[PDB]
Amino acid sequence: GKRSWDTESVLAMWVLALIVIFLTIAVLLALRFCGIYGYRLRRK
Repeated sequence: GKRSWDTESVLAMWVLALIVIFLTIAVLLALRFCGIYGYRLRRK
């Protein structure tokens, strides 16, 4: 149909969404792992 939908764009959007999910999750796991560590010695 050559309408426009270059699945490349659709393909591209799920890659960006997944990058965001990993970092989002990464931070919470690390925030907590470091949270129980008292890591946050930094609270000046």
